Amino acid sequence: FNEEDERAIEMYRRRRLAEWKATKLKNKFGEVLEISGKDYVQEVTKAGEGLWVILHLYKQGIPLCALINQHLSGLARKFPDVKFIKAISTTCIPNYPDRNLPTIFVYLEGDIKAQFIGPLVFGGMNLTRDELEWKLSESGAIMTDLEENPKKPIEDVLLSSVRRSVLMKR
Amino acid sequence: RKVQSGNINAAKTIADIIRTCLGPKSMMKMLLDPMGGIVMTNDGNAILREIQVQHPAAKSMIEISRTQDEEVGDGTTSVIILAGEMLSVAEHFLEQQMHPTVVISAYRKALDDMISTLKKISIPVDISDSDMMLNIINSSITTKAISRWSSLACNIALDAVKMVQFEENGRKEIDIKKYARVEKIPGGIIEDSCVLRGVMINKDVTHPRMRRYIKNPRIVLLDSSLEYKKGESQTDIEITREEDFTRILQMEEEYIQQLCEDIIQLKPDVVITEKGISDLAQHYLMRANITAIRRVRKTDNNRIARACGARIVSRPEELREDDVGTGAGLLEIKKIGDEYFTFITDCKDPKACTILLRGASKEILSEVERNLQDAMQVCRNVLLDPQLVPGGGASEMAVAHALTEKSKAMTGVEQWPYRAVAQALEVIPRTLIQNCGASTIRLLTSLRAKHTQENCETWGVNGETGTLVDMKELGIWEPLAVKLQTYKTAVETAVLLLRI
Ligand SMILES: Nc1ncnc2c1ncn2[C@@H]1O[C@H](COP(=O)(O)OP(=O)(O)O)[C@@H](O)[C@H]1O
Repeated sequence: FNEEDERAIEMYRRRRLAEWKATKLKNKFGEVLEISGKDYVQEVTKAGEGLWVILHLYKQGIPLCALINQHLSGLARKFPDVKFIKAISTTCIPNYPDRNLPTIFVYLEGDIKAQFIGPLVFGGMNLTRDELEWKLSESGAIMTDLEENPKKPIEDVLLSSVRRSVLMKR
Repeated sequence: RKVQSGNINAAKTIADIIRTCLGPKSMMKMLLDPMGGIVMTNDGNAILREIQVQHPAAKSMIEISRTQDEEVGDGTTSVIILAGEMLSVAEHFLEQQMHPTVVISAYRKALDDMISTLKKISIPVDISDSDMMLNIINSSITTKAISRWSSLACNIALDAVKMVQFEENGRKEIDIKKYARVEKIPGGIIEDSCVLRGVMINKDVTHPRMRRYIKNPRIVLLDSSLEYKKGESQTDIEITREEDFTRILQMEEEYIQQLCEDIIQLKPDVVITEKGISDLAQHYLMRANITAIRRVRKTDNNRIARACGARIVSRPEELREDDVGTGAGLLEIKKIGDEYFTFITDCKDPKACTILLRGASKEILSEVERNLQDAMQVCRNVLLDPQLVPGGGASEMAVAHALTEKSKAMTGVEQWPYRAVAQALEVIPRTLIQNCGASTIRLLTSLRAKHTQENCETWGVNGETGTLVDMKELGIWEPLAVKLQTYKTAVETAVLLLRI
């Protein structure tokens, strides 16, 4: 009949008119970008509110900032709606100790989040990409999959046995 | 020359990282984090996955273990120990006389004849009766675990691994990783656990007014998204021309209704999608009597399309006849959990499956899951090769004795490496005796004498007593594929390491 179909068509008209206020071509990025000068914060911060950035500070000498670049570029190709930056130890923080070299973290507009510091958080010589998506996706930007890093939860025999004994017959 | 003598050290030290974890009685090791934490681990896999090394040979020889464990799922450290023992104290003389190629040539025919000797001895077993398979499985899961409804777990494991079977494509082939899923839900007695002939999904229908309880469904499986906009192709093309917007929204209706009619030209009682569904598509479907389920994962479609009852080729668009017609049972929606559960059950010859079990707490459920996972692995390994070989080190001693007899029979020019391998292959009984806690020399001499006079068809060693007893009354047996794979893998890893 003529009532329900016309009503459906008119909610499509209303919704499509409401969708005429959509985004403003925010998909310019999608590839890896590099900066190396005095371009510290006037570029990363000065952008739209609905962005998703990731910075990186390294030294280019130690063979742990060379493995992470391949993973970061691979994530860059897959996800187009993100911002990725690189720098060499001197854009900000003029003096920086070598104790915690690979520094990767996510700005938000006015409040930084998810600070990753030091080589111990990554492990070392064992960063498969999947752990990198997991760690980055623990706070937003999730694509699929879960529980793909059993290498961190090693089982302790004695404590687990005591817990099982005290819980099973409780 | 010094390259081999340098690379052998890393191999032997990694082999010596874990050596006493074999057998029933085993020790435990401790790792110390840089901050100060302490973890006391027993698995060989956890240790040989945590420590990182430098020399490339050590990295490759660690990776071999995990690569092999990915497929067979039974033996990991035995090949490492055997390769290390063979490498350590066999080839260094032969390098001192500078003849590597002769050593490799001897290795090839040694592998060939030991494989032939292992194939010579075997005992067949029937596969019709399941009681003796249950007994064998129970003997196999005698490994350290908790005996809580073990017989039930073994029975369910046997039933599932027999039901998945093969589809007569490239001869027998059994897969367990992709066509078996475990689901655990709290509440109710533990006896109700059983195997389900169909498949379960955690989602529900998209609109309250569609029918749920159906009899004899006709399922269609379909990918991609029903909705179609393609806005990004044409955006802000003469923004002042809203007539363009009106025309495009008018013409999209023709495409949507054409797709709907093409689908509705058949009788697809149920429609399963993955991306999403719009309002016109669901409205048109609801005009007729169809049910839709939205946004299911890829693996669930893999199970359903795997002849779970709904034999479907999963075609994206413009399907044909006889690719939708399927023989299934009952489709139901339940409220056992907080979320509705879909049941597609009582089908015929379902190649897929879904195993569920019930318990009060979650940790006991995790333990039971681990137990039945191990049982399923063993039962899958058994069915591929229906022949068995005695274990406990008797096979190794028999092979070594036959090799020694052959070496003294033909007495070839390169017999020294042959004998070196022959009496270097016997490291496992020494380790078992050392772990037991008795004298190695006297027991080894007694075993050699028994193999010389009685031929030790089934006589071996006991890991809990330390006395030479016959295994016919003991009941210790192992399959045939694992031993061959281990011996081979050791041979080619040794050859590859020596080739550098
Ligand atoms: N009751 C027993 N008596 C003597 N030897 C045993 C007994 N049970 C197991 N073994 C031997 O101990 C070995 C231990 O195997 P396992 O723990 O799986 O290590 P791997 O994964 O390296 O095979 C097996 O190869 C088996 O031959």
